[PDB]
Amino acid sequence: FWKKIIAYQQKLLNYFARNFYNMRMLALFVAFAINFILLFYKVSTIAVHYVLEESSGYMEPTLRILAILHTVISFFCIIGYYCLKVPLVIFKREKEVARKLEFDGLYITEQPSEDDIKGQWDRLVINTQSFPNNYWDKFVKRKVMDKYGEFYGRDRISELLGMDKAALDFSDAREKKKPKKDSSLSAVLNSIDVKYQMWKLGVVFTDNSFLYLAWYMTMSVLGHYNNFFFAAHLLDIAMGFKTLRTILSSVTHNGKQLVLTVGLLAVVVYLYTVVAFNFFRKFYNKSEDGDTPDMKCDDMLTCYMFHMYVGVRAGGGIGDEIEDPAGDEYEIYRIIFDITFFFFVIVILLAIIQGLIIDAFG
Amino acid sequence: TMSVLGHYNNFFFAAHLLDIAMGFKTLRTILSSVTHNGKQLVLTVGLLAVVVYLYTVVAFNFFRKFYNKSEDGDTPDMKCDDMLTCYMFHMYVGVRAGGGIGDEIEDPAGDEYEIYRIIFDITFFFFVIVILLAIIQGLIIDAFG
Amino acid sequence: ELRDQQEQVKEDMETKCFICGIGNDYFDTVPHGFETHTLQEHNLANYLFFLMYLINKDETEHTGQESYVWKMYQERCWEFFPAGDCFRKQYEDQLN
Amino acid sequence: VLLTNLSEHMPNDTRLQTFLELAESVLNYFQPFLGRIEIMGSAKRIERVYFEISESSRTQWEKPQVKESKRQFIFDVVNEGGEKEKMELFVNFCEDTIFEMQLAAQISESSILTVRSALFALRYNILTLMRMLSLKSLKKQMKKVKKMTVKDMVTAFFSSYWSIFMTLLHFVASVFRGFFRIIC
Amino acid sequence: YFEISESSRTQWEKPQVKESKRQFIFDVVNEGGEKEKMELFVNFCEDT
Ligand SMILES: Nc1ncnc2c1ncn2[C@@H]1O[C@H](COP(=O)(O)OP(=O)(O)OP(=O)(O)O)[C@@H](O)[C@H]1O
Ligand SMILES: O=c1[nH]c(=O)c2nc[nH]c2[nH]1
Ligand SMILES: O=c1[nH]c(=O)c2nc[nH]c2[nH]1
Ligand SMILES: [Ca+2]
Ligand SMILES: [Zn+2]
Repeated sequence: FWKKIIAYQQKLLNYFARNFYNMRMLALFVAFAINFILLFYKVSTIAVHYVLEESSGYMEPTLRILAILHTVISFFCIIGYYCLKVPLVIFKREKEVARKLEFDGLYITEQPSEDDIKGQWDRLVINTQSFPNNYWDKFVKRKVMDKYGEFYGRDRISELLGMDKAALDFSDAREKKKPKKDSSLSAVLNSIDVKYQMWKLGVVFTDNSFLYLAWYMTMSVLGHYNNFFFAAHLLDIAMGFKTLRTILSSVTHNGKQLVLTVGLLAVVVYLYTVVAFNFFRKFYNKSEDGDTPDMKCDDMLTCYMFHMYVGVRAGGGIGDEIEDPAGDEYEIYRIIFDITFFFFVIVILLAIIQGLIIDAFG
Repeated sequence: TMSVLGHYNNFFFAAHLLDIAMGFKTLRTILSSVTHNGKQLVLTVGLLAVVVYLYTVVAFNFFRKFYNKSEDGDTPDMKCDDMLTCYMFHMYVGVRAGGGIGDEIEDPAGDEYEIYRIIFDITFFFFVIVILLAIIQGLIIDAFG
Repeated sequence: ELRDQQEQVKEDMETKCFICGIGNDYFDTVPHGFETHTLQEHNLANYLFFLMYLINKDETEHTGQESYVWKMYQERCWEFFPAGDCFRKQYEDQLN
Repeated sequence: VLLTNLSEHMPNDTRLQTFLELAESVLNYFQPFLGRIEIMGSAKRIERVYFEISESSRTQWEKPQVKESKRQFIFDVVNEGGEKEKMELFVNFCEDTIFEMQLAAQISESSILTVRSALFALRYNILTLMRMLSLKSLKKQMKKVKKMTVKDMVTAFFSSYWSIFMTLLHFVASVFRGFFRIIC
Repeated sequence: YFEISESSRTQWEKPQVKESKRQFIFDVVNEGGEKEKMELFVNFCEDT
């Protein structure tokens, strides 16, 4: 009657954890199915309408069925890995903080703060009633007592770790055990440590994989609001496959260097914009009809926009797009301008960035 | 079998020029370079397809009006009024293009979504043309080497 | 090539000690061997501070080793620096 | 210096080990001031040398300009260091750095907001989590676990984890809102 | 010489432990310390 419910959730057996990978690949396959269904959308006509260019007569209800199934499977996914790997993360964090307390004494003497978010969160969990819930050593608090009682203040350590100074010592002095069972009313309700669940929820929210699963679930939810949000789930195959993970990590592998090189490209293009603004302004007419001239370099911001967007993307550079210099007084100066732009921006810096990415991958 | 089919159509004898690839050692190495990293090549091509599909989704939802490929104003030829057509256009034209899809779709100047489309095209050029295509080419070249 | 030269400059510090040139693995046979050899036994800052101490100390009060190093420093003879040898390397025979 | 020399020259002596144990505080205090090197002694043997390092020397070595000079020296010698020229360059750098320290002594005379926002967000989210784990409604929900079956508990478990996911999405989103507000 | 339990063998052959072992091996070969190698090994052993 009340041997039930709890053991019974346990009859759920963490089956989500057991088939978490199977369930994840089911979600990936459902994402494939939904996004292949999306390929037959079309626009009909004010306000446009997205209607299915469909001929079999079956593709409309299966879209909603698959969206609901994907949302349910992703919710089961986030219940999984919380049944499965969250205890491992909690155990690792508890072990790390316990070793820091014992061998290093970080909170006894060092007191790390203001820089290590893990540090403050572990400080928050230090004084919990059940600190080593997943850690095997339930006596870390009393070991820290034995190590630092005479140095740092016996009572100060007692109130820092949140122990009762006499509970266990008189427990071992005299047996005096009173019966207690979890089947009693309100016992399970009050057997939950608010600060410990605080810390557990905080660290699992900090966890990267949990955040990725949360994003997956949130976009699976938003797919009902707009079916095109299910397209973001095709990126999951990049994490699923090893080589695609390497391709993704190649961008971040040299991120500082890539950002600095992009900044250098921006600076040199800005210099070229300055030169064109001061001298070669008349060459930047991008109008076919003579009545309405469309100058791209009458404004500094517009000139910088044009140089970036068109010259950097162009095969030969800005000179293949701006007016020819033949017959003008500044012919040689503009020829040098375009040749140097092509050599530095297109030939070198873009190749520098591409080589950075390729070499990171390699 | 192709020597037999050459009598049915003489152009089937053109397939026999591929025999020199097996005859010569370096050409055999060139052919085997494709298969040397076949799994990785297939996965990278799949990643390229996925990212282009994401770009098609974005263009379909937001930048649809920019995909007119008609010179005459009477008959507009939209390449992104259909999801399949938009994916076809993005692959076939953008991936093959030197600068990407932005060198082929309409200019963004003066529009409300100017900066958004500029970011769209710049990111497309950086990821598809600059990185992923170079990733595939480097895979093949490094397999040969 | 410039990038690889910088990487090799960074790596070569962990591979060998600057003063003696002995490979790091011999030190690492003892745990933290490199971290002790480079910081206490053969330390660039320690050698520079020794030179400054020799300059600041009066020549009359110089000990035997201090006078030896002073002579050879004035004569620009750098043989006092341990070339391919260390304390533990030299005393592997008797101490070890 | 005497104790360190004796300890390093006769490691296998418990009698000296006792003296080192009783002098542990002296040696611990003197560690920043004791400088130890090895030289090629006149007796054709490698010999330890102990000397004094001044606090002013330590501070002026830790000063940034000396650090940059040291980085340039190290980079250059590893690139284009000579066979015998290595230690000649080292001693030239040592002299230059000694002068640099003298000049530096002459010249010299005499994020977290986001972390706290996340802290508060988690605090009130967990407050809500326990408050409906302990509400009178859940305290009365014990009649359904009488007419309990399996469907009631399936619904209850799904609702509980669904509310946990709601608290999670209130979090992170609140962190982003606060971060954007504080930065702009 | 010691005893290895069948339950231990099965739970070692279980896939999640295998993935953890792969990650551990990849990480230690990349950024393994001089003395930190076996400390990381025993930390992984406790986690596993
Ligand atoms: N003689 C030596 N003195 C100091 N470090 C040495 C020596 N030989 C090798 N090393 C190695 O050099 C590294 C120490 O860093 P490095 O020499 O670049 O600068 P540093 O003086 O420690 O200062 P910083 O870290 O501020 O640049 C370690 O890996 C150490 O093992
Ligand atoms: O660099 C140096 N600075 C000095 O002051 C000095 N005196 C002797 N030798 C010296 N070398
Ligand atoms: O990882 C561990 N798990 C344990 O249960 C344990 N007990 C002692 N030491 C232990 N280590
Ligand atoms: Ca004397
Ligand atoms: Zn050395």
